[PDB]
Amino acid sequence: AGRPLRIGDQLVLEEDYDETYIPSEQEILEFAREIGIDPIKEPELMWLAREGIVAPLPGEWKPCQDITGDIYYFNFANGQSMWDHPCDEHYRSLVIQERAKLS
Amino acid sequence: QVQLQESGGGLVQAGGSLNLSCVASGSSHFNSMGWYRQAPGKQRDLVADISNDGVTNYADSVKDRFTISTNNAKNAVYLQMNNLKPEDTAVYYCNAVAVAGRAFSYWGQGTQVTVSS
Repeated sequence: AGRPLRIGDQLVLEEDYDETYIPSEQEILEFAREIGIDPIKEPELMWLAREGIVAPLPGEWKPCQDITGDIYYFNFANGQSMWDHPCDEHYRSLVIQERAKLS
Repeated sequence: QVQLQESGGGLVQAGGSLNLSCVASGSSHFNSMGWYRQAPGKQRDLVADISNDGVTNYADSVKDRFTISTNNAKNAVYLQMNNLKPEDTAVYYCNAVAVAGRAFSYWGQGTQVTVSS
């Protein structure tokens, strides 16, 4: 990556445009449950998980790792940090909305 | 899926060397890799980072003694450890991260290192 890898013990992860990672179905199902979908009983909602699992970050945000190796997300614009991907809250609300729609 | 598998630990005399290794599936190509260690009474702590293009970073306590490296496919991480000291005793862990918007972080199972005398 860049010549420095960490700033103040925090590793800042940078993704290239041509970088490619295809997650596993097991990971998609786990993310589905974490945003509130039952994958077995609610296949009609699973498109939200298949989109959300690889949701891009806004440019203000990077994935980071602390001195223990734990992943978090950092907003360089305002200095806020969070364990979740900043879009996960919105995917959880979309799941609720879409479950209602199909009912 | 990634299934990180570590090796190379055990008991060693002070002043000796080890070469820890961690290997993943061939279809893995990691953005970032690193070794960590959890010493008695201490939480898990960085040892060394390496990026996909080979740049490294070390904890100050090991920089002049350890060498982290990866392979050409970026799915294996190695830690050469020279001039081992009793304070290097810890459970070592390898970490590997892929990124696709979200970060996907994987860990090996833990590698006991005990330096005696």
